[PDB]
Amino acid sequence: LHKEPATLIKAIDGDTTKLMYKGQPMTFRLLLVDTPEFNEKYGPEASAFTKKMVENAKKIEVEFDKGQRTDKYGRGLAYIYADGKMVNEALVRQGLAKVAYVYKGNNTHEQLLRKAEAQAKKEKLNIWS
Ligand SMILES: Cc1cn([C@H]2C[C@H](OP(=O)(O)O)[C@@H](COP(=O)(O)O)O2)c(=O)[nH]c1=O
Ligand SMILES: [Ca+2]
Repeated sequence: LHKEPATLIKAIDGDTTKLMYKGQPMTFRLLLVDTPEFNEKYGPEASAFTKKMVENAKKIEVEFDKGQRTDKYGRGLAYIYADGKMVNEALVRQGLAKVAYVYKGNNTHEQLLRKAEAQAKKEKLNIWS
């Protein structure tokens, strides 16, 4: 897997963001995670977490997996990095997301994220409190 550049266009919520990728606007859905919707508990905290992480990064990168790159709604499916740090993993580690939507072929970082979730659960963080 490799990292490609992109720039923030607009925050959306805990697990979606609007980025410019190869010069085109595109909504990205974070692979392998599920944040609560804004209207649910920890939803606002998830949204703020991602918003802040992505907007403070001076460099955003997009990392596609091996499988599908677009979902059925036209969203890009990727791991997103903020100055070298993976947002997908950071959400889980803080208990602001659950590992989820694990499909074969787009699951490279699965174990890495389950490791993060196991530690978040261990600490009773946010969703696991
Ligand atoms: C994360 C992810 C979601 N999806 C689809 C499955 C879900 O379908 P349904 O809409 O039929 O429930 C939806 C969940 O995303 P959200 O959590 O953004 O709603 O997005 C994929 O197809 N692949 C993925 O990798
Ligand atoms: Ca969600």
